[PDB]
Amino acid sequence: AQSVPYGVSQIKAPALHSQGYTGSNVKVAVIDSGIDSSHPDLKVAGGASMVPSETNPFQDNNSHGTHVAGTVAALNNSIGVLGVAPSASLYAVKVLGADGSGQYSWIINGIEWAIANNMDVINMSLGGPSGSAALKAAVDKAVASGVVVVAAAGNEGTSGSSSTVGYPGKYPSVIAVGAVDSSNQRASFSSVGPELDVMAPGVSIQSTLPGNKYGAYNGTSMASPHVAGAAALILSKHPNWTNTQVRSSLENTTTKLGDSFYYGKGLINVQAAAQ
Amino acid sequence: AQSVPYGVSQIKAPALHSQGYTGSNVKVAVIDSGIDSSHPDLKVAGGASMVPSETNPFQDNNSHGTHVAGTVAALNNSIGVLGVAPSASLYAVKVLGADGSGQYSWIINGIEWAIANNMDVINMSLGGPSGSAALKAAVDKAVASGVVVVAAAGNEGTSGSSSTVGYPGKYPSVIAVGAVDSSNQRASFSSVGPELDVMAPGVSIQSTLPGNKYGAYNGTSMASPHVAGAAALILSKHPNWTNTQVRSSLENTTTKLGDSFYYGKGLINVQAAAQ
Amino acid sequence: YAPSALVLTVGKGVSATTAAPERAVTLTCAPGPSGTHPAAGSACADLAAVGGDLNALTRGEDVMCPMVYDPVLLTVDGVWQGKRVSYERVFSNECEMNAHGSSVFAF
Amino acid sequence: YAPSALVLTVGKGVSATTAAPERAVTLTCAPGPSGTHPAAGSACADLAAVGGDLNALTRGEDVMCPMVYDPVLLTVDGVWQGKRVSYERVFSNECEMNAHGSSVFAF
Ligand SMILES: [Ca+2]
Ligand SMILES: [Ca+2]
Ligand SMILES: [Ca+2]
Ligand SMILES: [Ca+2]
Repeated sequence: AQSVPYGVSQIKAPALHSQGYTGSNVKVAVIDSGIDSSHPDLKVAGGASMVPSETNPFQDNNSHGTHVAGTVAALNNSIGVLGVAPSASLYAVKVLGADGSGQYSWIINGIEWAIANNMDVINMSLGGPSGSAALKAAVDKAVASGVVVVAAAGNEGTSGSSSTVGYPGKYPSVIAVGAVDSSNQRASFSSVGPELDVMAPGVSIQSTLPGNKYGAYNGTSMASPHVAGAAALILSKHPNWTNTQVRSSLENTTTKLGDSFYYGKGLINVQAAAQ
Repeated sequence: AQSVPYGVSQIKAPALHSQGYTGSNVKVAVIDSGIDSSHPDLKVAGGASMVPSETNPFQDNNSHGTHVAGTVAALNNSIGVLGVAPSASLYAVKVLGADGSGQYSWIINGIEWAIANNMDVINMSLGGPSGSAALKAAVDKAVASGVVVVAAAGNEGTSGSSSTVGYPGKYPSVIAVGAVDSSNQRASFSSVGPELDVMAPGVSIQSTLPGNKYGAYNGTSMASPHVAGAAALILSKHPNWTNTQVRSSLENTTTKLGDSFYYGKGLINVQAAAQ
Repeated sequence: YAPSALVLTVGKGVSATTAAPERAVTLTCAPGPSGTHPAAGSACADLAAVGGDLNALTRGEDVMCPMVYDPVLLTVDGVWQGKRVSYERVFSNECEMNAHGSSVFAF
Repeated sequence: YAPSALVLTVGKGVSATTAAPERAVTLTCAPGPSGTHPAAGSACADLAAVGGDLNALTRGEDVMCPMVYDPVLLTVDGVWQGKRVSYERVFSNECEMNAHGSSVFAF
């Protein structure tokens, strides 16, 4: 038996799946800790590693990237869970090590791999509080190249009335994603600031784990792949909409929630986005 | 210039000194950490050590015994301080080591030295919360032999309404001594219980330190030598009063203070004791 | 003579205990840097820097962590230059904890 | 695997700090007994006994101390069998402090 994580429902992915839009032929790079290609509920197309000491993109020693990958594209079958874009082609771009840590230049190189292999969507469930010119340049280049770039906003909760959005989420070219629970309430940990764009389910999100496992995680990390998977469905319905057009759609058809410093534009609704 | 510690005055020693009673020919054993015989304001007659690894009774590596010794008998001259019984013959019976610690059997052996060398007065500014049959036997033997035995009550303050008097102070044959300040107020640290006998000055008591020094200490330790010195003055006035008679005198002519659980019979007054 | 002795613990949770301590090390900077620190020499060095001041230990600048929320409690207890210390701080996840010192939490 | 790490300090006074820590050691019972303890092996043994319970460490019975009042503050911080510990106790003088453990305060 296959179960459908609440978060996939909340954003209205299943409405699109029934109309025959599953993310087919869309290339999504999950820039992360790798993806366990041996999981029964995943189908990984290719990828590469930028971690000098861990050169196999399909061996996830952290488990994070595998979870993220399943929220984007766990397969539509009769086992496990179900992803937002179950037919998307999934690429493992490994830039975080076993301990989850990654150098800035690894990240950048990951992004550069993604641009040159014609990825359609990038997901970066990673962050840091300092920005860098090369990092900025890399994200901007991706968006100039036609890639939809999605990132989680950060897990630093609120802090007075200053922005707690980290990088790369902070950069205008990036869709920065905060976490809501099943009740559309901002998770306490979700970063706030004028740079936050949209919200997605980020609280106890069921997904694939390495070793034919399944489990629930919390974080703006879990939120992000819901928007990335959402971009893949739209591209699968409208294959020559630009990244500007996909983004716009996602941002203008949200379900407004609280004030935009906490909730950005609100909860995405992919069925509404896809028109 | 010689100064007179307040505590020597409080008990009225100087009244006796002027009548010519200074403790002359009385043998006092200071059972302790040794006595620095090289101090200018002390005159040590003899003694012995029971500390196996520190065999010289006149080398005080702790400083405690030297202070105690000066409260009993710092010399009457024009330097330092002045003892209760400035002419007493002072014996160093060393039973505490450099760190102040001593085994029970060392203590006992000290007491046995004191009995066999015909000490008149014993001072034990030491204690422990457990008693022992050999310890009891030793103190009782001393009193059977005619020795006035004085000990400090302990520094465990109050504890509900249970006795906090330690050993040997707890044994009926021993005069157990608590500490008052210059205002006749019980020091906070002074042990309480039905076993406490008398009070003496025990708060910032000026006395000799090794290396031709002087300094002030706190404790029921500082109180005890005031009573021991007081026993020596009485013996010097009345050389064939028994130990029972000296004790009685000390106990019946006290200045009553608070309730006897805290203050025993009160503050000794040697001038009143000596009749 | 530096009275210098610290104990560091780490456990999953948001307060001292409601957070079982899963790992614990001891660090001694005085006289020489020793202890149970897969990085004694360095931590000491880090402290030397900021001069025992937890709260003045800059993050990374150069490192990214996954955006998972799995909090970690760090406690520090002891003395530095004979000044008592009892620090405690919750990090978002462990990667965040490690991007903090250089070496102190190099654990 | 025993999460075991303690820090012991001693200073003259009646409270944690209003009592400058003059001496400080670290003790590790797990895996093996180590640390900065002129008596590591033993302290561990003492703790083993009473099972990490400060407050159940019998005095002497066999030793006398001078009856000077010069208080000493002892603090213990860390974990024993992965259970947090923060003990603090004032003794009358140091001799009293040392007649307490066997070895723990064998410092
Ligand atoms: Ca499935
Ligand atoms: Ca943004
Ligand atoms: Ca003198
Ligand atoms: Ca008594």
